[PDB]
Amino acid sequence: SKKVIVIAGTTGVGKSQLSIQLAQKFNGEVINSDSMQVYKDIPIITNKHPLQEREGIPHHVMNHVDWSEEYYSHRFETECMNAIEDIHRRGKIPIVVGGTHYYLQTLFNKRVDTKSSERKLTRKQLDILESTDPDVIYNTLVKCDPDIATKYHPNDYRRVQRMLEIYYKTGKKPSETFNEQKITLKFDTLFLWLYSKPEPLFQRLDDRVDDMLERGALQEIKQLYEYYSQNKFTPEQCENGVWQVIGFKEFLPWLTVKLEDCIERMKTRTRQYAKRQVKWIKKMLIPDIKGDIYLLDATDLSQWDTNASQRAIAISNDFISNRPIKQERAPKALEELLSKGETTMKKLDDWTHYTCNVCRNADGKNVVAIGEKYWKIHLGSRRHKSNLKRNTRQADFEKWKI
Amino acid sequence: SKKVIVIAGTTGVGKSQLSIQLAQKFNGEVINSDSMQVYKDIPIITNKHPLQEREGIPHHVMNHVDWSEEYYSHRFETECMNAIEDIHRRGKIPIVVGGTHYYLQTLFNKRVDTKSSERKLTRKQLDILESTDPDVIYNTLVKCDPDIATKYHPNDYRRVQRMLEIYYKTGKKPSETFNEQKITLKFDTLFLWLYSKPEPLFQRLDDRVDDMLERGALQEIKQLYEYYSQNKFTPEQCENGVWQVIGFKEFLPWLTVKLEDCIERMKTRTRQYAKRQVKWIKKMLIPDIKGDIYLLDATDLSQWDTNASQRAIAISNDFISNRPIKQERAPKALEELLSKGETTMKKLDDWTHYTCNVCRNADGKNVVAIGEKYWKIHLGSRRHKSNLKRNTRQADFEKWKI
RNA sequence: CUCGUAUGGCGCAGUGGUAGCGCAGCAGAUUGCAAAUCUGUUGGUCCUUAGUUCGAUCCUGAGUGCGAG
RNA sequence: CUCGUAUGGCGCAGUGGUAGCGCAGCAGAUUGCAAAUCUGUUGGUCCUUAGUUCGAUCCUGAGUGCGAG
Ligand SMILES: [Mg+2]
Ligand SMILES: [Mg+2]
Ligand SMILES: [Mg+2]
Ligand SMILES: [Mg+2]
Ligand SMILES: [Mg+2]
Ligand SMILES: [Mg+2]
Ligand SMILES: [Mg+2]
Ligand SMILES: [Mg+2]
Ligand SMILES: [Mg+2]
Ligand SMILES: [Mg+2]
Ligand SMILES: [Mg+2]
Ligand SMILES: [Mg+2]
Ligand SMILES: [Mg+2]
Ligand SMILES: [Mg+2]
Ligand SMILES: [Mg+2]
Ligand SMILES: [Mg+2]
Ligand SMILES: [Zn+2]
Ligand SMILES: [Zn+2]
Repeated sequence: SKKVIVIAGTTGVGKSQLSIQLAQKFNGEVINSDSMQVYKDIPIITNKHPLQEREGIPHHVMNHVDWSEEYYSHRFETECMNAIEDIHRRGKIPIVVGGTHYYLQTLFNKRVDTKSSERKLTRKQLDILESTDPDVIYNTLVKCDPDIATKYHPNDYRRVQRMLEIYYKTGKKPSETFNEQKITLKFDTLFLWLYSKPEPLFQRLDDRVDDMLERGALQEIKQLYEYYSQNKFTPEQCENGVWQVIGFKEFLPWLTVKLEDCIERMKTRTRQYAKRQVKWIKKMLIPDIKGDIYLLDATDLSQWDTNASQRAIAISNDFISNRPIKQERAPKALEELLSKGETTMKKLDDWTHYTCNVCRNADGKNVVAIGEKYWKIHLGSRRHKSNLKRNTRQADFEKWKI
Repeated sequence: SKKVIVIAGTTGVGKSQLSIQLAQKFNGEVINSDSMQVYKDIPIITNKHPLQEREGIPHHVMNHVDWSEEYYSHRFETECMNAIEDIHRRGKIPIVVGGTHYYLQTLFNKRVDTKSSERKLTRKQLDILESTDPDVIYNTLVKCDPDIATKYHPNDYRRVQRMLEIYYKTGKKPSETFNEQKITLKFDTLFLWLYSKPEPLFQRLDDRVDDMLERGALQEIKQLYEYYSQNKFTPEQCENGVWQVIGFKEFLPWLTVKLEDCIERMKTRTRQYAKRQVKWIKKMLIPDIKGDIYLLDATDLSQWDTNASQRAIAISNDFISNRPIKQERAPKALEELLSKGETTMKKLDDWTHYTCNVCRNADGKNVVAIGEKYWKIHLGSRRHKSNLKRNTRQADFEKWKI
């Protein structure tokens, strides 16, 4: 049927260069899936692929959202799906490339629809949703559909809220809506993952940042600060829209000698981002597509043309020709990455909650662990031990007095 | 979503015993997928699972077709699909077990519908279909949609015919009908493959046959011969319906001291059957479901409870609980079976035809090879060589005669 | 004791110029027959020996093996 | 050759009764914010050392160490 090629991986692994080669080599167009590249201008820090390097290959859902807007999942779903459709009926093959792998879920119906399902929210319902109180919204969720509630932590405000929002707008338990989902890949998709050993990557990513603040990144940081300022924006705003970008909020303190510190902080966010991406690919993406993915070793850039270019053009050539793939799926070196051990094995599968009546966080609430495995980690952490000692010694004083 | 469990493998590997355990252990019913077990009575040779061993677990699409009928793919598709539906709405989980893995295709839309698409066949069209002439029907196919025709051998009458039949009844090129197919797994399916090393299996299968002609198989062979006779049936009939069974046509010569020979012939068909099943599972089934299958080592029956029962009950437990599977998917020992090398690598992917103008079969037609790889095998076979020598030596009598 | 036959794993063809086929084995295919069907292909130097002959798997002798009298 | 002064990977505190805070690091979560967000956690027993005291990282005397006339 209608094919679709997706390229996953961290940054600094040639995700773009490959997206193009395939585009020219197989008559396709690119669809961006980076939650930050969808914003206007600000290319250097948002790391966009320079036009004079796109060989005139079309690109969709990229650089068109105004800084005043807030991009999100569903928005991408309607936009991405449109590009796919269009590109198909035009006899071309879509090549979705991005860093926000979370969005890829759209390619296999992994989301709930609360748009078409309209419903006036009750004064009572809203008062609970938009409530300022902490666990008031959580206790409500536990009340109606405790199945889904036992899958989140009481502090996961963003999500606990979302869940309830669904229970209301759809009048159907979210937990049930899931046990009924298909989660089957739409269209015939081919997943290509460009990977590189952590160490070599980190080195590259570090330098990539160094000379990145030379090619004129600072000017973009200033520009963002311009819009940031003259708009009475507080640092709290760095949780929505283009303000989440890695390359701005890191220099906010410098923008009120110490600039060299905001850089290190940026380099760090970058590494963390890369690490989380791989974690997602191994524990979220792969498990979902049942491990139907092909790795491409991009550790030693020196090579690439062989380990990435050829290898991918090969797999893709067979894919497009609506045929089975004979490729190994993962080069001897990266074999373990596709192992159950490095993937579905790590997923949490025990959601029973536990509460330590002796441990409590700064927010006042008591420590609650999820999953027996982790409940024990806590019961053995220095945190718990220490608290357990002050408690005993305290309860002991009287034992002596008496 | 609605789950479905399938059990594949050769015979004599406990396919049934497992189908039951899972049925009791997970609230399910069995669906038979054996092209021969769907016939009435004749249990011993068709190897049906004795009732007093089904723990009262329901079974569908099994033992209900009258010897006068001819079961087939689509028939199974409508019947199997019905049992699935019914079993589902009743809160149960279907467990399809069978030896005819070819039928499993139904679980992932791998077929063409020429029923609902009615159309009066033209006198001209039919005259060509029901034609007695050899390659008359083939040349026609090559004319209308040569793409699909280059995928079959001119002697594959059964299939070349079917292909044309589709071109007519659907007025749409079959080749195109395929490039548009989805071939996506319907429902959420779990494939369990019960495998056993060839040697030990064969030993078991041989004895299984020995004492099989003791438990009263002969009486069934006689019964079949009864219906066979008093019906003016020729041995040619052993290409349709229950007459294809392995355990009858092998004794036809004995039914016109030499009986002991029909047995060996039977044991042989049995082995071949087992070997072809695995070839199918490795080159046909697996490649189609993208290798999403779990192996269960049943070589040493002595164990089984551990390698088969537990292992499967474990995977199944996680599967049913709508969760990701942490199981290894393949025991260290059988690992290579799921390798690309033992699967999609073996598939034919070069369909260009070749004709040896010097080699010809008894039917008079010339030898035609499919696939460069095989075209060369022919050009190097003793057959070709020998024919090439008589040709030269013969043409050498021309220089001398001139 | 009479007369026969002795060919790749088995069952069989064959010609005076160094041999073919069926089955099994191995392999490819499989979108209404599938426990079925189609397709390709690896194995022999024609029991041993001495002669006849330009030359023998095939002709003659002998030995050995199996075969019916 | 007189002074400061060094405490988990780094940056810094600190009570006589066997230690912290920030960074990082590790880990789990993710179904409209995801380059975000939530959550759980490994790390040194306090420069080396002799004594002072019931006791010591914190009191004292050396030796080590970087810096300081
Ligand atoms: Mg590159
Ligand atoms: Mg703007
Ligand atoms: Mg929200
Ligand atoms: Mg991390
Ligand atoms: Mg058993
Ligand atoms: Mg079959
Ligand atoms: Mg075979
Ligand atoms: Mg031959
Ligand atoms: Mg013989
Ligand atoms: Mg002969
Ligand atoms: Mg043949
Ligand atoms: Mg002579
Ligand atoms: Mg001689
Ligand atoms: Mg932290
Ligand atoms: Mg992310
Ligand atoms: Mg001391
Ligand atoms: Zn605690
Ligand atoms: Zn030839």
